[PDB]
Amino acid sequence: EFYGPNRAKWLGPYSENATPAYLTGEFPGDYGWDTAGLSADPETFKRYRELELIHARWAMLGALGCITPELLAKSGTQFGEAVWFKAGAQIFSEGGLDYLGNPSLVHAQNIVATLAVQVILMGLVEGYRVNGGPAGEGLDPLYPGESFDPLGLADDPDTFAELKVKEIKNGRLAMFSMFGFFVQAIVTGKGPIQNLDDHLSNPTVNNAFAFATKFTPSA
Amino acid sequence: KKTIREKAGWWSNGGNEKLSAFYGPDRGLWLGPLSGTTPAYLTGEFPGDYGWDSAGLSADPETFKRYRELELIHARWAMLGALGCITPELLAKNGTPIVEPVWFKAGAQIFAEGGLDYLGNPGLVHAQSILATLAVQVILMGAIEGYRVNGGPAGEGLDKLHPGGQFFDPLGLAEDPDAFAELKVKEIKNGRLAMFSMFGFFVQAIVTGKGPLANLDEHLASPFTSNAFTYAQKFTPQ
Amino acid sequence: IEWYGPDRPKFLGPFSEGDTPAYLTGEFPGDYGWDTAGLSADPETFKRYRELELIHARWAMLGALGCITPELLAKNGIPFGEAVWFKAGAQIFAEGGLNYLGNENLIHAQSIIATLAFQVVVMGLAEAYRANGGPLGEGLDPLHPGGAFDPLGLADDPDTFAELKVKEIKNGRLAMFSMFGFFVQAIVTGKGPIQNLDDHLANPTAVNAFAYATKFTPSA
Ligand code: CHL
Ligand code: CHL
Ligand code: CHL
Ligand code: CLA
Ligand SMILES: CC1=C[C@H](O)CC(C)(C)[C@H]1/C=C/C(C)=C/C=C/C(C)=C/C=C/C=C(C)/C=C/C=C(C)/C=C/C1=C(C)C[C@H](O)CC1(C)C
Ligand SMILES: CC1=C[C@H](O)CC(C)(C)[C@H]1/C=C/C(C)=C/C=C/C(C)=C/C=C/C=C(C)/C=C/C=C(C)/C=C/C1=C(C)C[C@H](O)CC1(C)C
Repeated sequence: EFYGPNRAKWLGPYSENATPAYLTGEFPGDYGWDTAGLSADPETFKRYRELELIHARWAMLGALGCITPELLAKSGTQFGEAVWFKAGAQIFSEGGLDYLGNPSLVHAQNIVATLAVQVILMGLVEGYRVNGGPAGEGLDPLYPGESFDPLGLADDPDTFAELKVKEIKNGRLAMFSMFGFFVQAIVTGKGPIQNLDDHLSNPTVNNAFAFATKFTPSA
Repeated sequence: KKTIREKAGWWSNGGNEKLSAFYGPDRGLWLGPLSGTTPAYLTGEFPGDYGWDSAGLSADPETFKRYRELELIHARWAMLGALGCITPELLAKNGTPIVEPVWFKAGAQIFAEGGLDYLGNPGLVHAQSILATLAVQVILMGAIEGYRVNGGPAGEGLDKLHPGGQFFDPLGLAEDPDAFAELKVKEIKNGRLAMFSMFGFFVQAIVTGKGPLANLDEHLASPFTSNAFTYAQKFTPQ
Repeated sequence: IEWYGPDRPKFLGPFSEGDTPAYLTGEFPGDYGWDTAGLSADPETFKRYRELELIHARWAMLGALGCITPELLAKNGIPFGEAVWFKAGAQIFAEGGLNYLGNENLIHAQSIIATLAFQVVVMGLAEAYRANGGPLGEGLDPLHPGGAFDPLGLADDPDTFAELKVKEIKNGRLAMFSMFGFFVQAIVTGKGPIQNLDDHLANPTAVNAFAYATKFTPSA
């Protein structure tokens, strides 16, 4: 499974004609879901694959960077502001942005200098993604290797393709989780592990349907 | 090899490398030297080709020419907007009595007592009803925007984006081939700048609620306290 | 009127002869020549987009019906608690629950989880049979099956089947546009669209949309 014409598909047993003919099983996670036909052209398919994997890895990094201060708030370090949709306000505090609640570790003051250093590093490392650099030169722009794999888990090509489909499946689940974090931050106003604590406190009232009313206009 | 006055560009007759940096494969790109693989369909024969189709929406050439049309029309509309958003505020800071010179509250001027004074003057436009204004707008704009796609009284078989006949190039700036090809990429770069600035006008009106020239004065007075980050706490979900 | 071929009724009329796409011939129902955005250049994107348009159309038709017939039907008789459509989901949380005709002896719907779970389970196989296969037919036209969906059989002659297709897509595009209108004129008024209709019919000059134009201006 997971590659070829007899692979795992998005409808499963009901997925023998709805899958498009141009989604042949060579690329990872090709579950055959192009119901709007946007990746019919091969250049659109390649660019959307690049966008999907980069969005995937940014989403899983964002998922861990959002939930790990919540798990450490469960663990016991207070934080400048554990809540991820209130985490940017640590640099607006009086003590600044302490990293692990440690005032002698980051202690950031200027949000403008943080954005300047952030864009000066990120523009360089995002432009290095396109056309090689100190890490690589002319590799696969989605799977470079040889400088970002110090352990090098890409040795056997069958296990490499297995890790590819595992990565893209964890990535679709990660963008799913980050979209959930986005639309349950705005309707609840509490952190996501805190929403897990509400849903584990009473599972039948602390749902999305407790807050399913608040977005009516009402003049 | 080359003397000092040629490096400054004194002589505008021997400039043939002027279109070499905006057309052809040896042109400037979007990430500069950090953009190696230019998309193979963006060959640089069109104005504004910085090799940027990262989402890949313009791989097909028919979709690409429709997107070029949409880009130039949005560019000219946002250019007219970004000129027509700040100039009521500029003339209010001049001293011309425009009563609500911010662009995001100028539509509500027609619900006032005295209607819509144009330059703050009842001798001007003095339009009262929004209904007849929108009616003559949809009639005039239907006629004009329907003349746009398949021709009309100001040109029939001309180009759909650059007609340039006796009505849309009356001053005659685009008679020369190289001057027209240079002012095409000048037009689309000024239009992309004004599209970005109109998006900035939209987001600045949404999250601040003040004037864009008021935003410019509140950034000129305090740059480090009154940045975009002091309004970053305005959409916190409670 | 022809609705097919090169001389079809187009979306700009006289202004539609230079705009008209070369990939958009007089084949499919409702082709007024409107692809100014350029999103139907390759025919399988056009196939998925025609499928998307017809499914959105056939959903928005019943959406407009389920919008206005509670409000109109409450205007005639049969009173409800929350008769408007966009508070209609809140009747689950009522002390008497959502009822179909309002009377207490029909359904007694207090749970939102059971209804959502049941409709997800049945529409999984329903929309999966819509995608492909199914007991009512597998290899038919996926947009226009017929067979076990036509008890009356109005698709007999290809001419009346074609004109039924074009009036289907025209009623559906009207329903999608009007459902967009329902969506936006719910949120700018907070009041029902039939009640918006009586508010417009009471004062056409000053109880139109432009009375709610200064509503969405940002503060501070
Ligand atoms: C056999 C039954 C079966 C069916 C019917 C489906 C179909 C589905 N699979 Mg699935 N699969 C099935 C089995 C299997 N799948 C997979 C592998 C996968 C993968 C990898 C993926 C899927 C995904 C999906 C979903 C894609 C369609 C969609 O996005 O929903 C469209 C319909 C809705 C969203 C309706 C939602 C229900 C409800 C009405 C919502 C409530 C509405 C709100 C109240 C309205 C909002 C209000 C306002 C404010 C906006 C859908 C649930 C994809 C997915 O998860 O996307 C989300 C996906 O990535 N499947 C395997 C392994 C081989 C299966 C095994 O048999
Ligand atoms: C070599 C360095 C170099 C770098 C790093 C860039 C960078 C860029 N150029 Mg380029 N250029 C570079 C060289 C050159 N450019 C140009 C000429 C142009 C033009 C004409 C254009 C560009 C554009 C771009 C952008 C295209 C990608 C994009 O849209 O990012 C978008 C993503 C980001 C910028 C990152 C996101 C911002 C922020 C850091 C994170 C979010 C912060 C918030 C706090 C988040 C909170 C929000 C919440 C609420 C959701 C990108 C910023 C285009 C542009 O301006 O697009 C905007 C464009 O039109 N360049 C020339 C002349 C030939 C160059 C010569 O070397
Ligand atoms: C010859 C004159 C003629 C004119 C002017 C039009 C006009 C139009 N027809 Mg057409 N038609 C015409 C002939 C005919 N039409 C049709 C049958 C159809 C159909 C079936 C359809 C059209 C549609 C259209 C529209 C397509 C272009 C567009 O999207 O506008 C874009 C520009 C606008 C919409 C601007 C107008 C709105 C307003 C002035 C601006 C609103 C400003 C807001 C305050 C800003 C919003 C606030 C922000 C914050 C959100 C356009 C409005 C399509 C349509 O209805 O799309 C909606 C459509 O489906 N026509 C027939 C029968 C064969 C014709 C016969 O000659
Ligand atoms: C075709 C279906 C349809 C119908 C029957 C109506 C009917 C109505 N709408 Mg709805 N509306 C529709 C589509 C529709 N609209 C669409 C597609 C949109 C999205 C742009 C809206 C957005 C909208 C808002 C935001 C509001 C209304 C309101 C209203 C009511 C007053 C009319 C008004 O203010 O004009 C609004 C009309 C539009 C924005 C465009 C509708 C398209 C029409 C059919 C084309 C114009 C033809 C017209 C007769 C000639 C105008 C001449 C001149 C003024 C230009 C009225 C009951 C208002 C209300 O609730 O009143 C109390 C209100 O607040 N509507
Ligand atoms: C390139 C690329 C590439 C890759 O690959 C992909 C992607 C990313 C997708 C792409 C991108 C894209 C983009 C960026 C877009 C954007 C756009 C815009 C911003 C526009 C504006 C736009 C804008 C606009 C139109 C504007 C306009 C304006 C107007 C009309 C006017 C207005 C006005 C005025 C005068 C003032 C008064 O009081 C009123 C009003 C009326 C208000
Ligand atoms: C053509 C063209 C051309 C060129 O290309 C350009 C462009 C522009 C791109 C294009 C256009 C497009 C468009 C116009 C689109 C639109 C759409 C829509 C609006 C839809 C709606 C749509 C809409 C819809 C679906 C709706 C639906 C609904 C439903 C189902 C449901 C409903 C309901 C009911 C029953 C009742 C309850 O109590 C509530 C509810 C639940 C609510």
